[PDB]
Amino acid sequence: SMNPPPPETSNPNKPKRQTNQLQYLLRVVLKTLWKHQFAWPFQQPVDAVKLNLPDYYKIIKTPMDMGTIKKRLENNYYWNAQECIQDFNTMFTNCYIYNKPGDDIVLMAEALEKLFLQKINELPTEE
Ligand SMILES: CN1CCC(c2ccc(Nc3ncc(C(F)(F)F)c(Nc4ccc(Cl)c(NS(=O)(=O)C(C)(C)C)c4)n3)cc2F)CC1
Repeated sequence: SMNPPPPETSNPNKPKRQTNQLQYLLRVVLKTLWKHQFAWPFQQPVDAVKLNLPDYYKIIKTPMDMGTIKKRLENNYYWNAQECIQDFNTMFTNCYIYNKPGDDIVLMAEALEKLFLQKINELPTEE
């Protein structure tokens, strides 16, 4: 049971912007989560072949990971901050959907999400 192609990270015909909020999402939100001791399972698409999880992409239809988010931010892929915030939230929700409560991977996601929520609470107002 195979891996799908990764999420899109470049699209020239997609309208996009650089805003102070999106800069914050990269320089603060992404960075802070990326350096966390629990970040590594989330830093790239799940290789569900290597992990022997043949059902993974049969259940998780909208996968998202921080490697993809990082690329999108570095590529100025997004139109607004909420588009990027949705990607983070999809990543967390997918984790809680696929896994059992209390699993180590869920604890890792919860630690990242707690930080994510704190940084989003301090999202600067649009300039
Ligand atoms: C018996 N045995 C048990 C574990 C094993 C297993 C079970 C469930 C997942 N589910 C998952 N869900 C979401 C993600 C994420 F991408 F959102 F982060 C994700 N990533 C990811 C990446 C690398 C590793 Cl090595 C891991 N392993 S791990 O056990 O979870 C960890 C990090 C060492 C605690 C996880 N993995 C992955 C698995 F391997 C199956 C067979």
